[PDB]
Amino acid sequence: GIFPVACSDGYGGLVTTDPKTADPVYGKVFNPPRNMLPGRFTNLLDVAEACPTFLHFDGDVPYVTTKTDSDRVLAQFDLSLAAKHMSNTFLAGLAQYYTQYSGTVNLHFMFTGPTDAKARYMIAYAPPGMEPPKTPEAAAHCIHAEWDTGLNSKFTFSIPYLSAADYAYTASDAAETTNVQGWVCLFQITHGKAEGDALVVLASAGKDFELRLPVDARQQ
Amino acid sequence: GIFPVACSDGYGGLVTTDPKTADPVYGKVFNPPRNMLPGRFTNLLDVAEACPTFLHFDGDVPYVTTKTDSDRVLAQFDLSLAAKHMSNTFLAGLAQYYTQYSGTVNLHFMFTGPTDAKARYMIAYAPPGMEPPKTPEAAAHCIHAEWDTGLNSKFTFSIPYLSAADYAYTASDAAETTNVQGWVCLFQITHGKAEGDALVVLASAGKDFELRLPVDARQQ
Amino acid sequence: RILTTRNGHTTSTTQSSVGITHGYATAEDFVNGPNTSGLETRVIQAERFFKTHLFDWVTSDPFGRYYLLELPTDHKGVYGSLTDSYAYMRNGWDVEVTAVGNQFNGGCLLVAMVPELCSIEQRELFQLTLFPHQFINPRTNMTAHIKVPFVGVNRYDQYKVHKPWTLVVMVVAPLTVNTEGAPQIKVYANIAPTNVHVAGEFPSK
Amino acid sequence: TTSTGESADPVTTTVENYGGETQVQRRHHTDVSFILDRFVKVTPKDSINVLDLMQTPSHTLVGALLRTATYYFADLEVAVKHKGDLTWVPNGAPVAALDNTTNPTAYHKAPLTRLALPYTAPHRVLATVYNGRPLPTSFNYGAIKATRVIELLYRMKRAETYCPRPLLAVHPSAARHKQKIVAP
Amino acid sequence: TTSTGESADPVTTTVENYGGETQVQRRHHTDVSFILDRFVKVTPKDSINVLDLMQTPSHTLVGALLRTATYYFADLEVAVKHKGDLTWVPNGAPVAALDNTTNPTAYHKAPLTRLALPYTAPHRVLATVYNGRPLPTSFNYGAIKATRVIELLYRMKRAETYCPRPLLAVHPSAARHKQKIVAP
Amino acid sequence: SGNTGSIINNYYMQQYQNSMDTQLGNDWFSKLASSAFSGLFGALL
Amino acid sequence: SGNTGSIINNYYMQQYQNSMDTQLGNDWFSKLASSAFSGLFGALL
Repeated sequence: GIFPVACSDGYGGLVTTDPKTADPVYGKVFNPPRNMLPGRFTNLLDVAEACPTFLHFDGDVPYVTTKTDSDRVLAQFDLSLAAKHMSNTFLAGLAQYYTQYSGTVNLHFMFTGPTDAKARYMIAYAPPGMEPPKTPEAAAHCIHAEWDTGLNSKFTFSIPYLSAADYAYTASDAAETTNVQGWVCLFQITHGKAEGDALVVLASAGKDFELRLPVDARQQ
Repeated sequence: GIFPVACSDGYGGLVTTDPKTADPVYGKVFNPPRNMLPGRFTNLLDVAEACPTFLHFDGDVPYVTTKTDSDRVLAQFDLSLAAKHMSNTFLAGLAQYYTQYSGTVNLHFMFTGPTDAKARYMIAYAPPGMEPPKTPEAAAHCIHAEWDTGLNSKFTFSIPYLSAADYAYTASDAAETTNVQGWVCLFQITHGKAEGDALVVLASAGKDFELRLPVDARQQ
Repeated sequence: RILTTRNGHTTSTTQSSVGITHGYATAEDFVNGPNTSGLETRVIQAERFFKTHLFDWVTSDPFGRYYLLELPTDHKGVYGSLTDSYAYMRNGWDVEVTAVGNQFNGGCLLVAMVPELCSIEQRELFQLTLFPHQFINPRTNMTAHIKVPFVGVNRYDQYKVHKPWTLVVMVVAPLTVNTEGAPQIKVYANIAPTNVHVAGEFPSK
Repeated sequence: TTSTGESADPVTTTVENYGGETQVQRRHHTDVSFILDRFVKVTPKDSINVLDLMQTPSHTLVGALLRTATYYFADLEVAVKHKGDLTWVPNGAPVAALDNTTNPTAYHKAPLTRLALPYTAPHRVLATVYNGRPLPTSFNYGAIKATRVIELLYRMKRAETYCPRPLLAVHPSAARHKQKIVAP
Repeated sequence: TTSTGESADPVTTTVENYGGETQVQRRHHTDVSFILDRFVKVTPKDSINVLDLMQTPSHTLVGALLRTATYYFADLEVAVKHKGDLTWVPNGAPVAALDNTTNPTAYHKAPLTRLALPYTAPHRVLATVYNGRPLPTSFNYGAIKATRVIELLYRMKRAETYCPRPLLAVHPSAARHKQKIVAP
Repeated sequence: SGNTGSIINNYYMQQYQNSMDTQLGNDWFSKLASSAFSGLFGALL
Repeated sequence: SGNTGSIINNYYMQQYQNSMDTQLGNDWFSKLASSAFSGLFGALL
């Protein structure tokens, strides 16, 4: 007698993400050599860390100009990988195909004024629960850090990851208007003959950014 | 030729309790850590032994008051995990999803009178075949045991398991009105200035309770 | 018999305690998780006792009056300021419920620290002895002193939204002022947060 | 066996107090990861419905030994009679996602379609009750959609629970809750 | 962490600057040969259509993590619902070739027909963009024909890419791009 | 170990079968049942 | 290694399964991420 098997029920359907592989039809193909082609990248987060990209501030420009009036806030935005200020950047373009994330997000601030213009800035991180700060004197109780312009232009501050739940979403449902993650505020303390200058910003992945649960959902 | 098998007949149906496991579709998921979360329980009888729960005597209260009249019986009830006196307790709530049981069932009696009130009680176990006893003098030929109130309040007596068949049912069919398991009677011998006091009772699983043949049958 | 407990610079003495009822664990789990990025600190100034009023035991009350409170409650002292000055924080609890009556008042009282709940039906009361509990019996003892660790879904909790624990009392047997007992009992509580951690800072006004 | 009752210390006296001798008591059928692995059936919705382990009824065998544990963690399994091209999004995907074929999609193959999908959620362990009755949005396993879902089943794998909760038996009007039992 | 910004040198300061302590960050779900292996669906043509990896839409998960790499090499897989006797020519065969049965021809067998065909092309590595928009004729994998092709899917195997390219997220009108999320 | 009753290792790998666990750095109610006092509390005769 | 999750070697040979590679004579962007300067650039106090 032949080896008897029992054809199980509810198995074998073509699941779009099955680990199986199909059976070949042609075989015996030797393709041209590709030894050491320049510029190969293996992981999609490796390129996110090594290459930062600009944000999208008011208007279309990626820079903020220095405020000479009584105001002190340059621009504050939500800490979400779907926020408007991060509309068109690699880190927020890649993180729409994944559901959850957990890690740090570096911010690179680069001052592009003349040689005879000086300024001083502050960036602070306000967690959820309280409305964001509106004055630098009321924001000095956060995880802020200040820098001064000079010979070295760029300063990079990496906002931390604080959350009750272990991982956080890369989306914002309409039911949640509270912005569960928080804010990140950027203030300008003072400036000297710095009228109409520019402070271009960038954004890069952190040293321990983690991105998971892939879902390709209606972008292209 | 390929390995020839014979697809057997009458096999492979989706039995609701098959030991097989389905085939995956997503894979590669690392969940958050759960090292040493407080209060994990592995078996459902472990919680039944370590935590007793109250009975349901006449009315809604779980206690019996002291009888000052000529009567001596406080309350006697069937020895069945479906009885009314055990309507709402963990041990009888868990034992409705299983068909049969075999073991001991402890009873914890706790006296809550004043400091100047004294009493003495008896609990006896009457097997099937004879109608239950009605007087303490006629019940002293059972497996009874008496205790006295004092410094230590609680006394725990574990009624034994006696049965011809090796296991016993956790139900009571209408065809069997004989109460095949028996009774458990609780009498009050005497009392001194113990008017209107209270003797709250409890019930816990035994040291060798065994519960088997699971059937989820029409409770929720 | 005699037992003196101390939390911080505050103490308490009871001469009739029947022990401490450790619940759900003896020690706490790991308190430096991967979510907080190590930006967490342990304040020690906020492990002192504080007091509140629950209700008054009386002869009219039959079996099944619970009168439960959910905590962390509002706090005048230090620990009340932390939830106002920090986002996430975690802490165990160390309760002590006292009901001073007399040697001659019959009755019973059950107190248990149960996890998250809003309301309990009358049928579930018969099975309240699954959570960390202790009986207050005026013939013998007058203090409960349960001791539970922090437990929750996620590691650090936002006490402005989720209140995990809830101290629950219950009259198992009615009070009886037979001959010489006190006419009524007034139940108090002596809770004290223990092992408080805190992470994430707020901007003031 | 008199001992102080107001102490919550377990006291399990045995049959050896009056001559008895305890037989051996083996408990395999009452484990917590063996009793939950049994395909409880839930009331299925129309085209789109979510995989939440709490829409199962509260009077079954899996639905009632689950609302006896405050916290629980368990992988999942389903077996649905989809009349179409059932798809499945992970936890947290925008509900418009379950229209694309890149998401894990099983094709029709009579009669059932049995899947074994992992546990994906931010929290380290879910919960039955929650002291905010509505639970949060984060407490689920995912959402499936088909043209017309006909049947649906749940089978928890590797289940492990914490912090028990009360179980309730049916209250009979008579002294004893009598009923029928199978008999030849 | 002030450093010369006009240097294109990566500078990734961490949380340990102000007391922090970086947890461990494991990235398996974001690899380049693990995320592309997922049967993206392409708009199928009539009787005859060519196997070009660029007719897949530019907004899917495979079609959009592919137009982010200038060059790529990957074996292929298909699964088509042919209503007939589907055949497949190699790369460069005269388009009248897909009428003969000697070429690899699969017979009808309900419901699908899953094939795993190699990568055949003169160039050592294909390209998404090309500075000659129309690409050359040489950039393809082959051409299949049947009486009426109904469905078609692409699943790259052993994918490996070079020279990254920009990825774009959807631009929201509001300050934040809100939308629905599955919830019980 | 639940309703798993085959003597052959499953065809698919472990990480694809179910979510791999992660560590940091019945358990308790079974410790409670063993702590149960059972001896006599008084002087037997 | 992609969505390949069987613990049994595929029935067909290697050369028939997929195109065999040829040699002559992530690689680079992962070398870039490790080159990333992260220390402090000034004198800490």
